[PDB]
Amino acid sequence: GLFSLDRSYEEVKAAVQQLQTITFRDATFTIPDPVIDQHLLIDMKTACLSMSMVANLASELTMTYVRKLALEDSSMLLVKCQELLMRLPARPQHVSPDDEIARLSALFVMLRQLDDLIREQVVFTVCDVSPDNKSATCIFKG
Amino acid sequence: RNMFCVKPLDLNLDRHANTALVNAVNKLVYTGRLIMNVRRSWEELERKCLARIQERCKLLVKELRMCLSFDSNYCRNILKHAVENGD
Repeated sequence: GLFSLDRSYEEVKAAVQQLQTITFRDATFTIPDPVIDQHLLIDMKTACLSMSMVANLASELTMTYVRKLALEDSSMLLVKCQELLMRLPARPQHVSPDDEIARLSALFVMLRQLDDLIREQVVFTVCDVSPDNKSATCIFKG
Repeated sequence: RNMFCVKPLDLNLDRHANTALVNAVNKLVYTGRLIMNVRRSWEELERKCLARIQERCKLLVKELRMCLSFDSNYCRNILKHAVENGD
């Protein structure tokens, strides 16, 4: 839904083709009829709002952590991580733990708002399995 | 040395070393010490001037008192005014 905005129609088709297929737990599935409409539009709006608020709230310490870490650490996780970022001694310009606490407190609420739109409510929690995978015993919730 | 032409510009303090609080305190203490120094210098100079004027008046009155005459009496009566303020 987000990618469909302002992208060319043919590359939108290509992206939908590559995204619709999923490999999970050694099996392949494909989403039927991935139509873009009002129902996905409202979720896109809420996602955009939450991302705007997250970008606004985040402190300089949070933003600079990744950049500072790369100066002295080195790992596959980090190098694969920093490939996604735009390419650009010192002391922290401003230290204030109370402001940091309040800012993180609000940022958690915004992250929950962003998380909720992909989260699905848990209906069952399983602790047993038939060794043929046909049945299981679960606790119901919700 | 000369309190009338004071112009402070001297702070070469930098953002790298020392916290920002320390930097602010250093600038504040520079400004405050400048004010203190100028005020104390002026006060001391004024006090010295007052002492000189008062003792000159005393000596001149004592000198003039020995000759009783109208003009001398007029000068003495003028000099008898006490001086302890600019007014």
